[PDB]
Amino acid sequence: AAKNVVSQFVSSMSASADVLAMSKIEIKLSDIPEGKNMAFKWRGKPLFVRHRTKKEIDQEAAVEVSQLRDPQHDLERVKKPEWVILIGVCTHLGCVPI
Amino acid sequence: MAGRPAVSASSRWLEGIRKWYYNAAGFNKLGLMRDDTIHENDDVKEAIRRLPENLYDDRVFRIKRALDLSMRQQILPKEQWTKYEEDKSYLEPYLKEVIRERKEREEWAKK
Amino acid sequence: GDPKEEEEEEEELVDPLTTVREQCEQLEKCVKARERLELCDERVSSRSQTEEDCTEELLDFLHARDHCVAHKLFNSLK
Amino acid sequence: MVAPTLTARLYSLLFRRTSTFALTIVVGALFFERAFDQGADAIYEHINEGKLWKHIKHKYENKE
Amino acid sequence: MLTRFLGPRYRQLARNWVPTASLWGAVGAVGLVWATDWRLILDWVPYIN
Amino acid sequence: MGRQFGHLTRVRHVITYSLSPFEQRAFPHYFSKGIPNVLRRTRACILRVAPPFVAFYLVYTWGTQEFEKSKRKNPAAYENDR
Amino acid sequence: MTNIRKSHPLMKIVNNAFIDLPAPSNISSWWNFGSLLGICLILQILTGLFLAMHYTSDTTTAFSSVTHICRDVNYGWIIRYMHANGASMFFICLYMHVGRGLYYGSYTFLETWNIGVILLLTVMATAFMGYVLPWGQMSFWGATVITNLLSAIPYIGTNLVEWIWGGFSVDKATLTRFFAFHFILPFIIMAIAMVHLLFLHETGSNNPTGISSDVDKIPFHPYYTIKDILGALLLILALMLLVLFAPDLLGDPDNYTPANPLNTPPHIKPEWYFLFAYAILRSIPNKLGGVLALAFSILILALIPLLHTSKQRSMMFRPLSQCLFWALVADLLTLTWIGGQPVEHPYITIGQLASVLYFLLILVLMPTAGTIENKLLKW
Amino acid sequence: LETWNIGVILLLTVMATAFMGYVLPWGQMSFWGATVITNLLSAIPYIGTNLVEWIWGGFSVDKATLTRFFAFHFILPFIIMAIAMVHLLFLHETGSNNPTGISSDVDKIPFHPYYTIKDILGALLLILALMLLVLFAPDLLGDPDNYTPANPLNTPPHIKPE
Amino acid sequence: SDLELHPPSYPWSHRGLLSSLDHTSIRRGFQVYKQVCSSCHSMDYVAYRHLVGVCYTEDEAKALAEEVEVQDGPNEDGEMFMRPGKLSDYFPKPYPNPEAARAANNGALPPDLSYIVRARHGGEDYVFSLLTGYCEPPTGVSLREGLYFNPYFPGQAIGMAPPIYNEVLEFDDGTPATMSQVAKDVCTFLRWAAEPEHDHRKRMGLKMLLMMGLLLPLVYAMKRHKWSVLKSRKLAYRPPK
Amino acid sequence: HLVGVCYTEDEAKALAEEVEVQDGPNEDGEMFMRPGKLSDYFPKPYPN
Ligand code: HEC
Ligand code: HEM
Ligand code: HEM
Ligand code: HEM
Repeated sequence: AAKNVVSQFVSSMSASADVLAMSKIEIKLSDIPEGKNMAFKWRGKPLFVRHRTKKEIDQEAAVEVSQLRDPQHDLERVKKPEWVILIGVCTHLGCVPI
Repeated sequence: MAGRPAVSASSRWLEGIRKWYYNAAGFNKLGLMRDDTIHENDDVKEAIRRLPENLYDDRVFRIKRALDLSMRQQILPKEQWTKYEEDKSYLEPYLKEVIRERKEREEWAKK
Repeated sequence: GDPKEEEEEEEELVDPLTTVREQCEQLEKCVKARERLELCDERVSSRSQTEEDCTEELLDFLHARDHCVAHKLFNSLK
Repeated sequence: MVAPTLTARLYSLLFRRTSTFALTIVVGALFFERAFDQGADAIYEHINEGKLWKHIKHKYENKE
Repeated sequence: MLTRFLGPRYRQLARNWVPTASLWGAVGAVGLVWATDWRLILDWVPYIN
Repeated sequence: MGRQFGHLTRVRHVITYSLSPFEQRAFPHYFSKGIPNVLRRTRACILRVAPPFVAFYLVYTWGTQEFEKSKRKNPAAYENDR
Repeated sequence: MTNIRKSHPLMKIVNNAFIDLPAPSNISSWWNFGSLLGICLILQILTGLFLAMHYTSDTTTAFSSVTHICRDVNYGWIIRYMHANGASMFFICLYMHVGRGLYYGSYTFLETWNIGVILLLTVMATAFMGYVLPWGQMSFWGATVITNLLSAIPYIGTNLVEWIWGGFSVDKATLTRFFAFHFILPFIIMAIAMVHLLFLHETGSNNPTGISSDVDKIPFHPYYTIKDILGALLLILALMLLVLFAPDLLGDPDNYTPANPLNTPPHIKPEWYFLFAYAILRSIPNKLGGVLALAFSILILALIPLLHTSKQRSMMFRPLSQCLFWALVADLLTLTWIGGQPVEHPYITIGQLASVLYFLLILVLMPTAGTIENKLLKW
Repeated sequence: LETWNIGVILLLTVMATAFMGYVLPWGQMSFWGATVITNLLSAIPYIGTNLVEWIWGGFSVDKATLTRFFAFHFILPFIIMAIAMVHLLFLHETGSNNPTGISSDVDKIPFHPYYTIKDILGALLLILALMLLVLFAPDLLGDPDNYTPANPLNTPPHIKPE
Repeated sequence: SDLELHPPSYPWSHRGLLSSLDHTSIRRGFQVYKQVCSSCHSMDYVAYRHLVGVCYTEDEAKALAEEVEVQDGPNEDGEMFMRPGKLSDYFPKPYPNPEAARAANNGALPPDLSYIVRARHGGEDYVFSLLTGYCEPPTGVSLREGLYFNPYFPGQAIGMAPPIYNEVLEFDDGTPATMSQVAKDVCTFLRWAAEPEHDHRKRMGLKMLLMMGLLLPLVYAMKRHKWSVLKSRKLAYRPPK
Repeated sequence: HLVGVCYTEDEAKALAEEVEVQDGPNEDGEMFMRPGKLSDYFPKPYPN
């Protein structure tokens, strides 16, 4: 009995299912052209839409794998090098970029 | 309250109603005399302190066993109840003197 | 508007409720009340003007029938 | 609760030491809670057979 | 009030503490009037008119 | 809080006996004497408890009956006629 | 038991009042309501705090936030109903706490009893502003009639009503003030409840016999903690029975429509624990008389200790007073029944008679009952 | 030791209350000051994001977090009163301290006529200092950026707590 | 007329202490709402996502939501624009403001159907009797235009044309759309729209009864065991001489 | 707010009535224009 009632009160501060409904959003791709970005609301944080062009994809693979804190390639982070969607927050504390 | 012993009775005599009320009160069923259930104010408490040792010690056990009866929500057998006629005021003589003492003390601060 | 069907289909369809209306249409409670309903209707209609109606008598007739209707209505649904 | 009985071994094995007394309370809570939910829920389905969503969910999602 | 019974000793006690109780109600009167500027009362003082 | 066991009162010449809770049955003669007890307890109070609440039901059964009678129309259609 | 326990200048000695406190052995079941009241109090704070994490006091989003609590918040529906039905359990437990003192003469503890009335007033005030929080056509209108009763006072009645309202009528200004006031008042009750116990531990409990129990005191910890735990479960069972099987059994259905100042509900009435007070006020055509009688009936508790006449203290051995006590309880139930009914001809007579009997019993019949028995016992 | 340890607990409670109350105005310093500090809990291993969202009531600081803070900001100060009473309870048993640091049992004085009037003078110096800010420089300490409504899409020029 | 009639206590599939809602009826009950009620009755507290796991699947409810166009706030140029609805969208509002609603009807304002089961005396029993209780006005009663006689309605004159008749709609599963059957489904739906917690309310209720039905005898045993010392306690008074 | 600060009550009423404002649902259920009042806030140049 104690575990159930405690978990019921703890669960109240977690999801608030009306919040969970807006977890996934939909947005067009033809509104913005290549290079430019648009900012809107997703999960309470700003996210941007970017369209990689022909002369920027090649430079992505130019950086060596063993050059950052965590070794990560560029051909696996995206399902297709044509498009990319990213959340406009700082990876440290969550601050939007310019 | 319940039907009076005679037939139904509105108010007959005086000792009959008092005897009927004594059994109705029900403190005899716990083995307590009348003065074992009195309210202990600053007057009665002093008049208890003047009780003789034999009488005071008897009162302690009568109260002690009554609380045992009340704890179990039981009563004493029919033969161990406090008879109304056999009930006697062991505290009235001591109360009266404290009544006399307090009235004299109060009226001395008034005159 | 209320108990009509679109009709023209098979047997034009029927409702369980209107049949059950006939259940307390023979019960003793709802035949006596209907007798009172007629008396109010005959009395009120006869008078040229009267600020009275038969709502109370109708409600008494409805109260008896509807309660008996609710007893044996849901078994014919679903 | 007499000479060779279940409770005599139950007390000595577990309840003799208060440290193991708490173990059966927490371990017993694990097994009781798992069985109680399934035990109490299975009654609910029997009372409401063909009523809840899971009893009519099979009618959709390509299963019918 | 300010006594216990009805006797000459308490009657003297009540009379002896009347002037202090007499002026103690002024604090209850003026202080309450001062707190909420009781107009009907503030309309009679000459300097505060 | 200035009051604890040791100075509560003066008790003399009283002997008490008690048993270990493990050497006695928790529910001894539950229905053997408890049920005859509750009948004794209820009778001792039914003459002082029931009559006050029996009257309230009589008020209930009459105050509500009159209320519906007020809402019910009365045959006062005369003096108008046809 | 492990050592000499050493130490001691800490807060443990304050907890000796919960473990080593002497208590009468014959304390009946009518006493768990003391610990039940504490259980109810910390239960309202626990559920209330989690309710306040999703409730917004603005009128445009007050009612809609209550719906969001039940419809959207995970397990948020139960918390709202143990809060709504807990107040029903609070006042159920509150009225038996008062009733036991009436029967067992616990009002002889003048300090504790007087603080008890203050505790009663604080909860009734706290529960009143909580009902206005959902803002549901019973919150708006229930608060409309009750607060407008203060307009009967002269020279301050109109001034303080607007001061209470924060405007010319109940509105968003009143709603925000109530939620803030409803948040703080329960924490005042905790402080007073500790003060309430502080005036009782000096003299101990009050055995149903009514005689001094100093000869048969028992430790609290092994006997009454397990007795209060059983009493707590009976409270949880009773409260949870409402919440999980009839959540709206006590609450009025009209409260589920959003408050509309232009529309009046078919019947306007407060919650069931204030219904007896409503009947007394409605029994007098006068407006000033009604508000005074409404306050006097609640404040008559402080006048009870000054009306004691019997040489005994508890009603255990007072059969004449026992008949009057259950007549008062039955009459208090008649007042509750009258309050929930509209003001028509069968209830104006019953309402006036019940109210005139409520004051007549305590003020006249009960003190005369104690005097009569004093003659019957030769003292 | 008893009083000092309760003192740290008292300190932690106030900094929690002050931080939670700063988010109440919701003014681009409240939203973003709470954003950076609360996101620090995501660094906790294996439970960071689990409790960060449980604090947030969602995926980021939003209306769900704002309502929770106001309710939490209401309750915590009344907890501080209870702890402060316990804070004194662990001190009056062992007395007070002196600048000398030696036991002052040989030269104790009554509190009522000497320190009540000393605390009243100290209280006025507090009221004077507090009222000096309020009536002559109300926004001297607060950051000016807090007066623009919170905008999650825009970041302040400089992020910083009180 | 100004008189009250007590609604009959219709048996329900969810009238028991542990009985749950019939989710088959809920699915049919919504079909009444989306075709009959939604024309002039609002439900602004139930979303299209609420029907998931109750009466429709996720794909079913998404199709239902996308069937109705709704507003999606300001465009990039700061203008309104229509778009197909989503799961998170609430049920469409027939009118923008209550003033429009009073204009659409003969002044009467259709109450919100989200809580109408719990906001009326009698619950679904009154609503079911109200929907099916229409009858010809008795002799001696005159009704103004736009007013219809319904005894279950307080006042007996309601601004409601009979909204349910035989074969007014068509049910997906093929059950006959009779006058009484359609009212039963919407009443079942209107209860779920008012108390979505109804199933979990009883599910935890049964668990409580089994849990508390076992603990209460057990907790009583601990009380008796600890108190058995005082219950079996003999007092002896042995004063001197 | 400008009353008693920079404009009189009559001056501020003229300033407010000089600009039309949109508020109040008509009994037909539609928005309609009206001259502003003292209680009206300064007009918003753009809706969003
Ligand atoms: C013709 C448009 C229209 C239709 C279609 C409609 N309603 Fe209504 N409804 C109204 C109006 C107008 C009122 C208010 C009547 C009044 O207050 O006199 C109302 C009121 C109600 C009430 C309130 C009754 C009361 O006593 O408060 C309920 C319940 C209700 N409707 C249910 C339904 C249901 C269920 C349906 C679908 C079968 C439905 N309505 C279809 C227009 C409509
Ligand atoms: C003795 C303490 C309390 C009592 C007697 C009490 C009583 C009530 C009552 C009767 C209601 C009406 C609910 C309804 O009718 O639907 C209510 C609502 C409410 N209370 Fe309290 N309350 C107490 C303490 C608190 C506390 C401490 C808080 C917050 C910290 C709180 C927050 C709320 C809220 C937000 C509501 C509106 C939400 C709802 O009604 O479900 N309450 N309260
Ligand atoms: C939130 C409200 C209250 C709380 C938490 C509370 C708490 C308590 C507790 C725990 C006790 C001791 C338990 C017991 O002796 O049975 C007690 C005693 C008492 N209380 Fe309260 N109480 C509250 C309100 C009231 C009220 C409304 C009254 C009205 C008269 C009251 C009057 C008394 C009295 C007379 C006693 C004496 C008990 C005795 O005779 O031993 N209290 N209170
Ligand atoms: C709201 C927060 C606090 C309140 C109301 C409070 C209150 C008090 C008061 C009134 C005293 C006695 C006054 C005096 O002796 O000068 C005291 C003593 C003390 N407090 Fe706190 N305090 C708080 C927070 C703290 C904090 C943050 C600390 C951090 C170490 C602390 C540690 C102490 C200590 C060490 C003493 C010893 C005084 C002595 O040696 O005479 N308290 N507290």
